[PDB]
Amino acid sequence: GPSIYNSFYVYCKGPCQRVQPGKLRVQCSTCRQATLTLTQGPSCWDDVLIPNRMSGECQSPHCPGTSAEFFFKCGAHPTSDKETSVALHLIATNSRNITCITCTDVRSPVLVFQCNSRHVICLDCFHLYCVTRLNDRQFVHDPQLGYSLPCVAGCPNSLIKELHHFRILGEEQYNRYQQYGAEECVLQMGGVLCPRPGCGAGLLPEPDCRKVTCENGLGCGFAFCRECKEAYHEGECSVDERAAEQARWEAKTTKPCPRCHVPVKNGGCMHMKCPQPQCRLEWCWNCGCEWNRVCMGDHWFDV
Amino acid sequence: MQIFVKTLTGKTITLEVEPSDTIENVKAKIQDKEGIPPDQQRLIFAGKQLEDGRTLSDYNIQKESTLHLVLRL
Ligand SMILES: [Zn+2]
Ligand SMILES: [Zn+2]
Ligand SMILES: [Zn+2]
Ligand SMILES: [Zn+2]
Ligand SMILES: [Zn+2]
Ligand SMILES: [Zn+2]
Ligand SMILES: [Zn+2]
Ligand SMILES: [Zn+2]
Repeated sequence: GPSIYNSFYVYCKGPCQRVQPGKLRVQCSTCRQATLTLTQGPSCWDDVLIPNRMSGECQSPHCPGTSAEFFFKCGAHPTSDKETSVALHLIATNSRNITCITCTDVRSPVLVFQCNSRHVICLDCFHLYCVTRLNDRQFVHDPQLGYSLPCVAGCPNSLIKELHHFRILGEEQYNRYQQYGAEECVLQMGGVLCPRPGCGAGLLPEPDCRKVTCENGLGCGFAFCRECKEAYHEGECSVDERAAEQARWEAKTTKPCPRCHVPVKNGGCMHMKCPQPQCRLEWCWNCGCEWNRVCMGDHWFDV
Repeated sequence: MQIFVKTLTGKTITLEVEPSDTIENVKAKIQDKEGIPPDQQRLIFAGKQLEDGRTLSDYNIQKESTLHLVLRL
């Protein structure tokens, strides 16, 4: 049968309201039907995230479709065809048995940062990392990305791109992150929030204007100084270094086929094809069985 | 699907959208309800000001997720 190993994790909103293992699915990007026959199965995450990146031929005669669309669903309940969960692509099963950079324990699953060393942190530590940082307003605001965090180790060029990873905050803290991000967005834009208590309504005034009226009738509505934040006046204002080494995601070769028993791996693509002509079998590298639906859904590829 | 547009006042508006809806469409939908011209609307999600020519799916904005509205004067 197909092993119950999974490589893909999503966030279920209902009813799991937590991070669960995910199912990978595919379709013709044109007909939105399950008719796309992939040229080569996905090997990296880039394949299942970057659109129109994977090519094939839609088997419907009506489609001119040549591109594959990848969606993810939960792996814990009967999922309707409509119930797509956001795939958190930094989370991976710790098959390699690496150490949370913060907590120096082998845990699974873990989040691998896109820092140059491909650092690994476990979800629990990552949680604490986000909780401290968020409330300490030490979340980065790149106007081109949004509110995010880099490598815990402070590695450069590591800012988390998929901002849905911050659902690891939990619903209360995530909702705050949504607020905190919007707040910080206005401030760093040079905009202001209402100084009046119970308002907090974000405003983007004229670039050079000290007089800001908080004003459909949806305003404060109150006028203030863009400087001292008073009623507008014509007057004057008033990580362990060692644990970072042992927490790198890169710190099996060939196996014989279950039939022709000749040694065969294509990147991370777990879909193997026996090269011998009297064999020509499709087999899973992990499960070990004949390439099937569950294997596709659980771990088409591995990290 | 349905999304919530929350102003920092706490003011929440309920909108009927689809993943294919562009931010431009979303803003027009807000104008249809509240009456705020799209020209005065600045929508933020995940702490990024959302661009008009991107769809909710592009921003991975999920069913019953929450957008933020900030006004330009
Ligand atoms: Zn679930
Ligand atoms: Zn098609
Ligand atoms: Zn940990
Ligand atoms: Zn790092
Ligand atoms: Zn106000
Ligand atoms: Zn002043
Ligand atoms: Zn064989
Ligand atoms: Zn398998």
